[PDB]
Amino acid sequence: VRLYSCDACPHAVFTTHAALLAHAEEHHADLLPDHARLRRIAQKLNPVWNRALNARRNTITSWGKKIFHVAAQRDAGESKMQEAHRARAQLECVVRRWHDKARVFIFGSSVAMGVWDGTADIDFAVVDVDAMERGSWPPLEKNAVRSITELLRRVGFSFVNLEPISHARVPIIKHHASSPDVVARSIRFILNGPATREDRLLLEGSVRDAVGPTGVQQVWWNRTSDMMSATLESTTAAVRAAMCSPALASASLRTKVQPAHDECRPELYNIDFDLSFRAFGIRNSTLLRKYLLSHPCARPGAIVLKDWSKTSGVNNSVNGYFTSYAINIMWIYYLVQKGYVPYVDPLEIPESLVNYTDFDPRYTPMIDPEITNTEREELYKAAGDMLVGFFYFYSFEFDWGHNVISLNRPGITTKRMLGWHVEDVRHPTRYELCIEDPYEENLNLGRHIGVTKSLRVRTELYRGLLSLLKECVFAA
Ligand SMILES: [Cl-]
Ligand SMILES: [Zn+2]
Repeated sequence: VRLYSCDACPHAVFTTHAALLAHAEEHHADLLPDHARLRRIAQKLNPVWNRALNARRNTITSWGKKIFHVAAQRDAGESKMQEAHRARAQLECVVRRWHDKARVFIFGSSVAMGVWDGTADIDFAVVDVDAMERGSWPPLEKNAVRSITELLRRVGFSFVNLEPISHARVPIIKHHASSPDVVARSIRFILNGPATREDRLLLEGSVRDAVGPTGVQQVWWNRTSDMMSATLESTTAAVRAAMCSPALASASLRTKVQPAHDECRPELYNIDFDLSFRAFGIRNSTLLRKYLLSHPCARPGAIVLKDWSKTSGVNNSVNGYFTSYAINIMWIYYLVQKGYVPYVDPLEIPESLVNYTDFDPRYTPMIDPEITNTEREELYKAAGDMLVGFFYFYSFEFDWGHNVISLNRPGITTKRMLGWHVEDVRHPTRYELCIEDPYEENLNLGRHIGVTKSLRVRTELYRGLLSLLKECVFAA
């Protein structure tokens, strides 16, 4: 026996879950206006589910073709992925001036999905692995954010584009790219006075020493010897050169440097990114990647569910709903429980980054370019079946009342196993809809979802189920 409290009025407490749910429909139908109606429609289909699947087989396959089309738009090919690789190397040049042993790791969807569309935000983690192993990483993050912001400003990033967030719970730097080849790999040094011949040789020397023997293609000076331009062999060499620290002979002679062009610039200037100093996101993305590569329909379904979850409002963490990570866990848990992918213990992905190699995320095409028309048709059929099955599983099979969506063990996790069978009751930690975070113990990804919010979520799962049986929440 326990207390249950309403999340939509401050006074309603009950001693049974049934009474709580009844209260939510009876007093708060304005908050969940389609719940009872869509539940009733989907409940008509349940006793005839196999018949429905059979009759709607062509439609379900058509939805699989659409799923693969949406997924294909996220796959911009290996060359586009390599643009993110170059940006990462560019950023690493910059951050090593702050901390020589820091290295830059990409995480997020380019890791989890093995593709990048050239537009999705890139996450960069900056970590000194030796220090992390000693238990001394990150250094004070507010100061790290300010230090790296200044280095970026000095290599040509504008305050228009850079947003230091030194005081968030996790301090980060956000870079917001503006919307609009030799020029892109060229830079300009402006000097505060004229350089002597010795000074010119020293500056050129500094550039050459930064990039190595093949890095410099052309160097030239203006008539007044107060600007030097340089074309480097690549955009990455161009950033490496702009990070040099000249030691000129003439007293008080100083340089400033930026790309030779205001819009045509190295990759790092052109992409949206969040820069952070912690390792946890790397591990999360690597766990997702292992699961999502293990069935050919797993990434396409994950992509369609991310978009669905945002459009339907169930993925909206700022207002207490789920995150994109939570939605991926829902999808993967379904895949594991239904036997579409093998179980992976989150503990199989090391916390330590000592053996890490994939700083640059490995590219895997969304669909095998060599499969046959027949095989492709079979993938469409499977993708549709799997997606309909996800909405059916969460609408009728999964026990939201007593169990937890969890990848931390292969079998069923009950709320009681995690101590989530009772709430401390306001804004309580809620255990209505439970999804266990793989690496943070005792964290419910549904902790802000009280009863009325949970019925909004259930509404959308019924709506998704019904929509995939018909000719839109899934519209681009
Ligand atoms: Cl999110
Ligand atoms: Zn209420």
